[PDB]
Amino acid sequence: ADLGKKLLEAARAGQDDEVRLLLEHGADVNARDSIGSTPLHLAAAYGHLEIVRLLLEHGADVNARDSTGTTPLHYAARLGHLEIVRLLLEHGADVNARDAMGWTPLHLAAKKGHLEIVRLLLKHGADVNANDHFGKTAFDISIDNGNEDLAEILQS
Ligand SMILES: [Mg+2]
Ligand SMILES: [Mg+2]
Ligand SMILES: [Mg+2]
Ligand SMILES: [Mg+2]
Repeated sequence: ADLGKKLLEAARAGQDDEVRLLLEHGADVNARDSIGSTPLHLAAAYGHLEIVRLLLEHGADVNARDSTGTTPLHYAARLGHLEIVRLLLEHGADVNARDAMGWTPLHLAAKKGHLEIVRLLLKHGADVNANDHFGKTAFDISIDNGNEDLAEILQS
């Protein structure tokens, strides 16, 4: 296989030394799979913090979008990986990126009940008044979902 297909595979699987190698030997850091996912997307999704650091150090596009408009920060926020959320934000991730449904990382964290993530996104400039395409804010999702603590952080 092409260096980029391997990198995607390695990233998803958490193979740190294999990702480290591929990058040192010129694999496309932003290689795309069938749905537009990059290595970064996959590492952020599957919780591979070390691979996220490696990728970012080798110039990964921190704000890459897949076919659904989903960024690595959306995945890290949705799936609860607070230390990856922190790292991505420190590397210039777009805190208010909207996916195809209009959801920001904040909306995704609110949907999934991730409080410490909500608190960290709000700390780095998340737009608490952002409406998704359904016309709802992160708060409204909290109410519908039924999350008292999160409903509460969102309205301080
Ligand atoms: Mg991002
Ligand atoms: Mg983003
Ligand atoms: Mg946000
Ligand atoms: Mg927001």
